[PDB]
Amino acid sequence: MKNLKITAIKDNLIFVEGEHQFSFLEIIKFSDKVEGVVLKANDRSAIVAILNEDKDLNLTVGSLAEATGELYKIPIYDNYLGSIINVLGESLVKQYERTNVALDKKYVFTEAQPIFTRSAVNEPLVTGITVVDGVLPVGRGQKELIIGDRGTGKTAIALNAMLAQENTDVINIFIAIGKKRDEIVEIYGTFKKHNILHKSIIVSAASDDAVAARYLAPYAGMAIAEFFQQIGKDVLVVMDDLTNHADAYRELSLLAGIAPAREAYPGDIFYVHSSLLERGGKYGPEFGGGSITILPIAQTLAGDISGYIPTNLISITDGQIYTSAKLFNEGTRPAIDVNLSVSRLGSAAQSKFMAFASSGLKKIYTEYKYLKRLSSFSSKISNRDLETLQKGKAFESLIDQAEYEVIDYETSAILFLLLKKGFLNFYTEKTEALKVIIGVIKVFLAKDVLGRKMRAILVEHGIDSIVWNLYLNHMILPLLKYHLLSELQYLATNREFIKKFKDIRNDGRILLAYERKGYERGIAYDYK
Amino acid sequence: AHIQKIIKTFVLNVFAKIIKGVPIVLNPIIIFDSVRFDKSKILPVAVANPKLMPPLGVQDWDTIVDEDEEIKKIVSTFIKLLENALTVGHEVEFFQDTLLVRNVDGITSLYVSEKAAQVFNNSVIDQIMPEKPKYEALEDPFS
Amino acid sequence: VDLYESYSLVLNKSAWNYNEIIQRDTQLTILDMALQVHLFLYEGKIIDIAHIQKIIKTFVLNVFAKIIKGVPIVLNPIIIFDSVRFDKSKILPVAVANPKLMPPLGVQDWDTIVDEDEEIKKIVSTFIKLLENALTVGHEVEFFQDT
Ligand SMILES: Nc1ncnc2c1ncn2[C@@H]1O[C@H](COP(=O)(O)OP(=O)(O)OP(=O)(O)O)[C@@H](O)[C@H]1O
Ligand SMILES: [Mg+2]
Repeated sequence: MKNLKITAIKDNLIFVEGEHQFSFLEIIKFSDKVEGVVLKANDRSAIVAILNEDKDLNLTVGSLAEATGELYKIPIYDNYLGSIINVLGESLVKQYERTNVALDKKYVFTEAQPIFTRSAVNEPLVTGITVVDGVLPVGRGQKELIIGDRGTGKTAIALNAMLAQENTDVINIFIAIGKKRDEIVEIYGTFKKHNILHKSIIVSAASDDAVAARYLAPYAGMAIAEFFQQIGKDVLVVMDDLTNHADAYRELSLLAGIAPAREAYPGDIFYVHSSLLERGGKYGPEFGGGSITILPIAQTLAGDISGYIPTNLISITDGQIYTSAKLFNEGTRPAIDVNLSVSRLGSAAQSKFMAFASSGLKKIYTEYKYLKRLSSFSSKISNRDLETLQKGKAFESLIDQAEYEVIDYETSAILFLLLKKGFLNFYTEKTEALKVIIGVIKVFLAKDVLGRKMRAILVEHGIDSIVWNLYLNHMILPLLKYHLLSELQYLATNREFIKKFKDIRNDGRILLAYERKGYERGIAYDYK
Repeated sequence: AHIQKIIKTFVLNVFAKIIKGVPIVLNPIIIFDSVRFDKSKILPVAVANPKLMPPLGVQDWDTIVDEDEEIKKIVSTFIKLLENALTVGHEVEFFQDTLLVRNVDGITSLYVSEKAAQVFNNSVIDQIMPEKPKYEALEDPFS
Repeated sequence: VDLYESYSLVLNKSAWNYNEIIQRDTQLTILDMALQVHLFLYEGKIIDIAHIQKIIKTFVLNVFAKIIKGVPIVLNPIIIFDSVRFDKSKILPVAVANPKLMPPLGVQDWDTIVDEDEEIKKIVSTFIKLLENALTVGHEVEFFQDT
């Protein structure tokens, strides 16, 4: 029965009176749907932050309310998958009907499991992006921050990472804090189109929703992910974005009367984000035996990576991916700045062939940038520096990749192997030809049955096996030799070209066949 | 004028496709092909669908038409109207200075003027393709 | 009659197309398919490439001998080898269109005209699969001599 009464409504906070035994985040029910959470309480009064609104309720002074006596727990329903829900569990857009029996109830502020329940990260998470999968690896249970400027493609990177899980067992969860509704609907449509809707949930808190909802949305999403992980499933969580979450917490704290701190954020914003993000990782079989991979997103101002919130988040996550506005302005998508990005798991979060294919390429790229930014007196360049410059320029041409394009893990491994062995350096003068040859190789490996056989034998027999060496020598290398001879004739006499392409036949019928196939839908006279 | 330009572009695409030995099927009744007797000597023909020896590399008209809905609708309407006109007994012009007739039963023939055969032979000997059709404003039929 | 109704016109067109593709020099010979089969089968047992070429040529000659007797051979639901004969006893091998809804009458599988040995059947099956893939991607494969 109702046992509280509203006495004041100030600063978007509700003051209730009535003897009770309040607790932190205790649910106060104002109607059958509208609920709030207790923030502070005397023995006869409480301060409450509302979670949702109703048109007909007309919540004002004197309205009756009930202290349920329980904490803020989110309920789990079978029809969460393929739907957009708010922080209380209401289907804003749903794909299937709901049975009104809750599978579980998960506490929003559930404490992270202790040290002995964890396990080392040893399985990759394929993001579908070549440079991320090869040089900036992301494992299952690893927290990789996506830091960047405004409008540089961070949401696209997260969406690509989740769309890459179309043919896997990983459940995607997308938490949106203060986003646009017409963008959430568009992401829902993208999920429906690529057939990942049945394994994806969206948790939405709009930019004009209640501040408590925007503050508590990531925790509710993490509770859902923990429910899924307790039955031993891999969960990939994308929080977009923690700048809005920090803003919501700052707004709530400043309206509640808390004193400000550095950049006007409250003094415990780091604790907020760290206790939020420490609930993801890899767990041993005795404690669920799953994983929760998190990809938080954060925005910088004018490329200032030394901001308070970006550096607070960098100290929590296991590396970061930085997207450059200068690169994005040049039409380079994804605009990932590899020199400013890092993955702290490293080769321990890769397959053996992928680890071997890209063993020391990131360091080579950093050295290439250092030499490019260096001014010296002797205009003579040593052979080692020439090799570094050529390999860095060749590496720069593997980053480019179209939007929503998922590249297989083995294709990325093969491309990185080709780069590492030195076959792509000869394109240091022509980059469009390099792009064409990379596109042809990707098409061959994706469509032809021999390309899929090559990828399969790469997975099961490894790089060092004789069969894969034969496949590389008879399928891929001849095409590269033919293309290099075609585009650059003088390479027929180059010493290194002769040294590498010695026992390789000049076969280029694959490229010509694909060109014919593409041009076969060609017309002599255009209509437009 | 737009429709006329589009129709001329379609017939020129058919012309360019048939000089390379690729028959074009506009309908189950009329199939555009070419007969070459020697180098420098080719002649366009219209034939019915053979019964026991399928033609070598036949392509639909849809292949040589832009994917835009308006262009496809215009070309589809032109093909349908051409079929109806041939069925009722008209004599329709398909290439420049040629004529398409349907004789008794379902036998179609293409009659080529002197200059049309001249342009065919020029295309096959010297690769002098006809220039792309352009938007021409309608001219007053009288005076 | 129509240009298809006579052997000479159709032969001239076929010869012109074949000569053009040959002068482009973009076609895949039997050696190429033998090497592809050798690479695809290189993880169960190594088979000599010359052996594969000989086996493929004997199989295609068997197909030729079967099609010269007026019996069509189906290699796949997609490709069916048949023959069309005109006057004066002249014949011409063909591949028919729409093999899905108008199949030639009395079709027999390739398995009938192949030795019962497991290795030979596996080799020919792999060759057929590679031929289907090569045609799908857009290659020009040689099946009989000078076709
Ligand atoms: N790989 C890509 N290729 C081409 N276009 C891309 C690619 N990635 C993203 N884009 C486009 O670039 C634009 C900006 O990307 P996006 O909206 O994902 O960035 P953001 O950092 O989330 O931006 P915002 O600050 O608006 O949230 C969009 O129009 C998106 O479609
Ligand atoms: Mg965004």
